[PDB]
Amino acid sequence: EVIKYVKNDRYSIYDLAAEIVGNLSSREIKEIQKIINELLVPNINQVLINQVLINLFAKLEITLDTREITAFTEVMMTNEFDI
Amino acid sequence: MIEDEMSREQIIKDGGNILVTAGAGSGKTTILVSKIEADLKENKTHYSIAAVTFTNKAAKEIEGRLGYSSRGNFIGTNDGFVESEIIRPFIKDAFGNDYPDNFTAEYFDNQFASYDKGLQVLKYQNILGTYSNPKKNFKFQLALDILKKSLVARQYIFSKYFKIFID
Amino acid sequence: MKFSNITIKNFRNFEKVNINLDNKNVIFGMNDIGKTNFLYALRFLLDKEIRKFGFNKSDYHKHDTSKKIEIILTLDLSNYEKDEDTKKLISVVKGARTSANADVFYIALESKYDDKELYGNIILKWGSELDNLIDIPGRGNINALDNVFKVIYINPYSIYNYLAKKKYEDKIVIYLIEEPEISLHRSMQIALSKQLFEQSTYKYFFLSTHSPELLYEMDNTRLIRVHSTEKVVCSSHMYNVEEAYGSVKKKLNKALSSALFAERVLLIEGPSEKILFEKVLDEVEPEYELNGGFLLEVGGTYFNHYVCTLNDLGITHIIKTDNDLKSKKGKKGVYELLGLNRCLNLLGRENLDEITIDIPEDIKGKKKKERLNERKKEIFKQYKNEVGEFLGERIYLSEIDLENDLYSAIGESMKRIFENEDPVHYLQKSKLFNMVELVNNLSTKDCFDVFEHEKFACLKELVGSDRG
Amino acid sequence: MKFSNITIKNFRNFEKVNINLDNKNVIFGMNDIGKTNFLYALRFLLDKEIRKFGFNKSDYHKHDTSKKIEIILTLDLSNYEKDEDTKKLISVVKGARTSANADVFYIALESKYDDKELYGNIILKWGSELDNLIDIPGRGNINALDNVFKVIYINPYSIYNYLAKKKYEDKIVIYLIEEPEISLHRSMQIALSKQLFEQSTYKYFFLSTHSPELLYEMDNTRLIRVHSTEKVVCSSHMYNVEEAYGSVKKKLNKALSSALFAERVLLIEGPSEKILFEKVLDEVEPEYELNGGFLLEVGGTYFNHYVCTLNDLGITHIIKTDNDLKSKKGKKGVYELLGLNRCLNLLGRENLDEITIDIPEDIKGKKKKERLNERKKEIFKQYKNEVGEFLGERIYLSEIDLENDLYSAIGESMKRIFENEDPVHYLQKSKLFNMVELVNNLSTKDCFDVFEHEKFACLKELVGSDRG
Repeated sequence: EVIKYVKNDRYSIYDLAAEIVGNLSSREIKEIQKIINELLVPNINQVLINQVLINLFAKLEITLDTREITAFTEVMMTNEFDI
Repeated sequence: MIEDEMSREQIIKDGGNILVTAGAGSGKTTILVSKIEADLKENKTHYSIAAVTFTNKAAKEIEGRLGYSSRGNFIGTNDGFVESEIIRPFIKDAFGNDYPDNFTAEYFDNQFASYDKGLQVLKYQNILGTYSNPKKNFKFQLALDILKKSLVARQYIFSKYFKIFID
Repeated sequence: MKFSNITIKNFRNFEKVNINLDNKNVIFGMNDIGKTNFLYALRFLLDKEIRKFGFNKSDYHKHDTSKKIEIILTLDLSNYEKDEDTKKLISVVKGARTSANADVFYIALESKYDDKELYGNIILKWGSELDNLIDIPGRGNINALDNVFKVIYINPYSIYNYLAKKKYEDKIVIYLIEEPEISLHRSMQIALSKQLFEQSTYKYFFLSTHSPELLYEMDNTRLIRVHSTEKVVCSSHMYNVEEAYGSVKKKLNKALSSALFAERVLLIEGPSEKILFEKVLDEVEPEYELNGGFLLEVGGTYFNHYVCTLNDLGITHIIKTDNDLKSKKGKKGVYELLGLNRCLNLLGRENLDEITIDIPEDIKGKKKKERLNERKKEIFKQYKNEVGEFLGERIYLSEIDLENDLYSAIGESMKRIFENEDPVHYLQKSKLFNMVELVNNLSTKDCFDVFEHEKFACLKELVGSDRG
Repeated sequence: MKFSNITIKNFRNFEKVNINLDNKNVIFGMNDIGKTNFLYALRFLLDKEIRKFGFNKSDYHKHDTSKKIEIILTLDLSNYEKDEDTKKLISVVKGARTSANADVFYIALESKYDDKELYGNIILKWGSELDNLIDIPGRGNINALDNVFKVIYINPYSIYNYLAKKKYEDKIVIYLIEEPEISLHRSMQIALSKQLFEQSTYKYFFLSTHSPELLYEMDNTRLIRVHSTEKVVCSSHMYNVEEAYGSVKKKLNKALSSALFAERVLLIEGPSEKILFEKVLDEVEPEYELNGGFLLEVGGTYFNHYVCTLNDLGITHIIKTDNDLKSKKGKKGVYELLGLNRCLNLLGRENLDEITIDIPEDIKGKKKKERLNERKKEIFKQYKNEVGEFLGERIYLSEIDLENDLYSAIGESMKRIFENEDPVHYLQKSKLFNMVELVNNLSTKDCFDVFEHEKFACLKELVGSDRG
């Protein structure tokens, strides 16, 4: 959902908000919107690691990564997996 | 005639900023509601006024001498004025959306004494309290910061209220 | 200060209609149900006495009952520091705005059927963002929008002038005038048009008319036209008269007012063309004003006002003209291509250069005429591709003049009824009387040769029968 | 076969009004109370459902109650041996006639107040003599006039066509159409006019209209006009279009229809006169159509139809024209006085003799113009007393042309804005564009010199202010 909101251009923040654990999140979705709006810079080298790190600190379900962060990384590598 | 009637005739027919140095008691509510009634009678526009006191017993006395109106006048204390007209409608605009709207004013257990931890409390646990020193006001400082930081608060508070009555 | 547009997303006969608005809006067209439903949609949005009854089963399209009714109105809210009604909205809206969108406000109405109590509830929302609209607060039978707006519905004038003069300074007043020309003499309709469009008492109104006489002073107004189809499709144009066309504004409006209630308008210059074309259409297609045809008089105003007005509203415009040359002031031997510049202006091009022709003095009574006509001939020859581009539109440019194309359709009949060596020279001496003498003596089957000719396809497009 | 006249001797607002009638009667005017009272008088005479209620106190003039109400209608009854409704009346009238007055029949209604039961009784009489009218016999709630007539009152069309086709062969059918243009698009009003005036289903009707578009095919009709005064005074004219004016009947009616609803009509020839006159009247008297003024286009039809139509109905007509000369067909050097004959025709005179002028060939580009102008000057000089007789009426004849009289009012302003040695010669080359260029550059106080000049008293009579 977060890669579909980032790379499309027009996907709403509430469409991404409609899956996080128990939802009912009002007034606090802009806190994560600022972080992922900082993800809209391309910056393909190394910023995805610490940005996704502070995102998973923000959104909980921590340490479900290491292999999965690389599996997520290889999608936007070369800026497109399938154009 | 004498001083009472000529002061009444001068004060009622004024239109500018007025400063009244009265005595002890003797019906300040009387001259207040007389000037309020005269100002509401002479005005035919959409603007309203705001009467400000400390005790709401004076507020219900003022509206009892006034009567009923649907123009949109505010009668009450300055804490309620700052809370409902500046802080609550524009706290989500002046300091970002992450600051919360719906909040409770409680000044019975709070004795924190800085602005930084004060708006940390207002952001994190959304309680507005009071300063530790008696000669301060966290609420009025926050209202001034909201008014200087938010455009739409200035537009609303200029487009609604015409005269403000301080006692 | 100024309305922007209304989107009707479900109503009695609206599927999804997005009508651009303004102050001083005038709607017209063929079907009256769509116009009265537009006015009823405005009343359901803004009037408390109509909103309190709710919706029935018949207020949904096709009585479908499973679709949400949505009506959205947009304001501009931008022109502050000088305007009074801006404060009148801001003082009641309070904290429903954002500082990023200081301008542009939204008022919306939503409805969904209950299907058990048989009742459609009406819920009102407002806000400065397309989503996250909050509900309008209200204590009992009223809300804040009732404190903002005051709606006056006029259905069968000077009393409302002093009524707005000494009262209604608290609220923004919106008029809905439905058919004010019923049982009114036409002088009173002209006076009502003057009161509506020049006097500043009527600031916002939504007019619906069937009479051309009540649009005689149209300025700074939004012309809205509903079409003749069953499904409501709506066209919109921002009509204002330019300041250069200000000396002759009255006679522009007196022709455009009758032209707006047509479907196929043919634009011609002189009344001789009018006489000839009504004589031809009397015998060929005797009902054409019944079917929506109209003949418009221009008489020297560059075709730019009329075509820009008629194209936005969806009215087909046909132009027939000639390429005449105009002499400049105080300079001998230099001429301007008037017809070619007039036809090239509305596609959007630059005006052509001033063309000089070397003509000796000698005699100029008769020989100067063909000395200008063969120059017009070679001018028409050199611009053949622009003439084809004109024929791509509905612009038809004559080779020389109307009467020379008339001689190329019927020559023997005009020679018979005129008794002259050159009947075209007799036709252009007294243009009014000789054309009347022509059409008095022009019999049947002379009109049909005029109709079925290549240079008179404008009449075929005005009739609009799709034979091919 | 044909109605003759109705005399209303007392009604709600009629003192003593004698209106000549016909089949296909159309009434119009300014006050609606008089027109609806005319239709209610016809309904009280001929409809049973309205006659049965009787009269109240308010159906008498000034509520005077001591005066007898009398309404008399006259028929012709002469056209027998071919007509069917003649037999339809004769078979029921039976022995109420005399053989001396085989033609002309009378139907009358009388009423007198009771002043004790507060009821005005309605008594119907008929007969072929003015006096000795006998009562109409009847058994119960009906009489013989109910068997004769069938009245259809239409108040807000193709159903009545086949309804009269297969039914109502027993009774004479009279229509009363009250304001049929309400909530009708103008194409439907043109179609309704065509149905009313061309199709023979509608034989007798009494129409009342406020729209010019529903009188577009007027022929063999009786035009009835009520005036703007409080006391009802009524004018009447038998309108039919002559067969010589048959090729241009449509454009005649399209102008006369708008001309009928005015009070002061000024008759001019070309659209250049129109442009100049609305430019002048925009600055001098900015409301004139609001007060009852109108500018009429003639364009070469001898002024005889329009003046004869407007004079009988009480509408003031002002004519301004010029004395131009027209060349005959195929003959060099002979000319016809066109403007002088056109002005002399409507007072009623013979057309003037054909006037020849000896002009050598030489050059004819520019000297032929002045060579015709001083001949026009001496023609205007020799007929000075007929020009004064024209000025006794509202006919104004120019010395040469409009533009030469315009130069005699403002010359320096036209010389400034035209930049030429002779501005009049530049004005008559391209009459449409140069007049627009003139009025675009003609400022204020140039219009007031045009207004206050001796040769432009037509505008002063059109405005109609009685300063002197």
